[PDB]
Amino acid sequence: LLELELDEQQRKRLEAFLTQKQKVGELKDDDFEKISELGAGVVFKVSHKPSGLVMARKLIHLEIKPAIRNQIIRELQVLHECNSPYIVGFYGAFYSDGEISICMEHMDGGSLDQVLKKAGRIPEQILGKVSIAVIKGLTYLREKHKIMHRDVKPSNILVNSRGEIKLCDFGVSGQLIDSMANSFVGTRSYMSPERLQGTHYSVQSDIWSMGLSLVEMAVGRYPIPPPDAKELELMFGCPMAIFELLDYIVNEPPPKLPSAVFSLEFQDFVNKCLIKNPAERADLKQLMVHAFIKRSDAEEVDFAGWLCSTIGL
Amino acid sequence: SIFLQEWDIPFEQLEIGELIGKGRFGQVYHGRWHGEVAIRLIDIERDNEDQLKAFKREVMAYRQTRHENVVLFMGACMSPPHLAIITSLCKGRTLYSVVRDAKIVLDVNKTRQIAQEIVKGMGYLHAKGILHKDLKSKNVFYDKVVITDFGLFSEDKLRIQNGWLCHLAPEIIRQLSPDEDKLPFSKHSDVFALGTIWYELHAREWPFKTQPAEAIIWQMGTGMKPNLSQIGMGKEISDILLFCWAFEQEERPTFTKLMDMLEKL
Ligand SMILES: Nc1ncnc2c1ncn2[C@@H]1O[C@H](COP(=O)(O)OP(=O)(O)OP(=O)(O)O)[C@@H](O)[C@H]1O
Ligand SMILES: Nc1ncnc2c1ncn2[C@@H]1O[C@H](COP(=O)(O)OP(=O)(O)OP(=O)(O)O)[C@@H](O)[C@H]1O
Ligand SMILES: [Cl-]
Ligand SMILES: [Mg+2]
Ligand SMILES: [Mg+2]
Repeated sequence: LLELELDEQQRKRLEAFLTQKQKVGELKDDDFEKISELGAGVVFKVSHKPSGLVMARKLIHLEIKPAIRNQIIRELQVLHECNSPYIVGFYGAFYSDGEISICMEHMDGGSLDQVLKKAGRIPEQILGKVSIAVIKGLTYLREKHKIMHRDVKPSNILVNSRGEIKLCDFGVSGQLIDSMANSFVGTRSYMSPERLQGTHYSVQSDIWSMGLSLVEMAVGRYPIPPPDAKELELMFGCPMAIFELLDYIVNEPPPKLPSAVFSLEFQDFVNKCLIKNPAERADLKQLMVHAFIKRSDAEEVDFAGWLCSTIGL
Repeated sequence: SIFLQEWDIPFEQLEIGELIGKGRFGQVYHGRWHGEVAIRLIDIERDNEDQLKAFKREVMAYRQTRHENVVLFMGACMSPPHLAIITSLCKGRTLYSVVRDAKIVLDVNKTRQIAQEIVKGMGYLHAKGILHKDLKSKNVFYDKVVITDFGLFSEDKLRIQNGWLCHLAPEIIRQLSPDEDKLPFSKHSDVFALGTIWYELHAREWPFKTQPAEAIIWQMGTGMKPNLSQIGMGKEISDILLFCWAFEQEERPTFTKLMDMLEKL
């Protein structure tokens, strides 16, 4: 019926999300008016005419028979009770002659993936807030829904102008992932070393992801393979085979934050996430109370401030 | 630049029917080359006017092939814009679908028989010196047993589909992100792919039934062939399974030696 521990101001924001959600009944494809494209891997910044609103919408080709969609939407409905300051609240789900359309909150700031491109490298002071939000987010899921993200990427950490940080693209629909298996791989991985080998992916799997992603955030480059000698030498300011990348992840030592440039506290943080052994790796507790996390939580940061001072808006 | 007249089979009127082709390469329609055939429309990609050996020498060679275990190659035709390949419509069920059909008996001998055919066909294509490359389970039909869709390799950051990944031998599974053809496709590439179909026959599901893409890639990459003995299992079978999957493409059996083993029980 509610939740435990909520910020006074966030309690305001989240409350509005609900009142504005009761305004929308069904989900007519016509009610939505396509506006601008966003991303793909597809999302559009459309607008709902009836509720006179602008919500973010994702949808991907799926020629699944009517028999299937009904169950997918059923599991997908679970998303409703999944409301948190650290989660991109959604609205509903529907078909479209041959595709599923997920409707959710619009984070105008885009995923940290985009932001990391229009900033080159991300300040540690900020990654702290990010780390916190992420940890609380993942914590919220597991505790309140037994659900784990399963897919943690910088491209899935949405951040709006409110200086808010929320997660998205987290696997909640079981039956959907069946048809949603057999898909894009790419050249940058986030599979925890244990997974590549077979071990069940605990919530600690997402931790490795977070850890890995964090590193990419600071150095402004996908950590693996680690920079050469003249590469990293010229980075401070202000071409492989898929199997080889993976094999490296499994046998070679993980990425490390360049010393000197970052606090030793923070280094230890990412280090505690990138422990290649699941059991030996930090749990969502150790991290929540880690020297680094403790600091950044009190560290006064004009997030949204500098935020709109890099990507504008 | 090829026309239907250059083909054995007499053609005058070819009429398309209702689409039935999802697939990667082009769409497949239940058409009528006078008779009842299956038409695949692989609309040509722009430019690339330097692919003679690719078809001026390849596809035309699919003429003069004719086996009881291979789909009939009715013929194709490359226009300036589009491309279309005709082929005998198989009036049966794909091996994929039947090997998973709501409970069908299929013994171990009924299994051996299935494998007998697949290798007879692949052997034929071997002698003709033509690589199948993509020998999936979903590319075998049951009228008897018929192979199909051989030699079909003529899109931004690598899109890996279904169980296709678990048919690629080690040599191949080390693949670039861009790069989809011109991999280490050997004649062993094919014998390997067969192995996985065999596992499929006995396990009624294909290997790594649950692992992600990256997992298969790394696992099959390090040559981590899945279990063999699982109640019920059976020796003999277990053995041949490894041979087909041998990590060194040299250590793998040739279709003609594999057909021999296949007949020993
Ligand atoms: N609700 C949303 N609000 C704002 N931007 C979004 C939203 N959802 C997605 N995006 C944008 O879309 C991009 C990612 O799109 P998409 O989810 O299709 O692929 P991905 O997340 O990179 O890959 P995957 O879907 O496999 O995780 C991100 O850069 C993000 O900025
Ligand atoms: N020669 C054929 N005879 C009968 N049916 C065919 C033939 N070729 C294709 N089909 C039908 O087309 C459908 C899929 O087309 P296609 O062969 O392009 O892909 P596929 O066999 O499913 O393999 P993949 O989808 O992995 O490419 C199958 O359901 C099959 O029944
Ligand atoms: Cl522990
Ligand atoms: Mg996303
Ligand atoms: Mg096919």
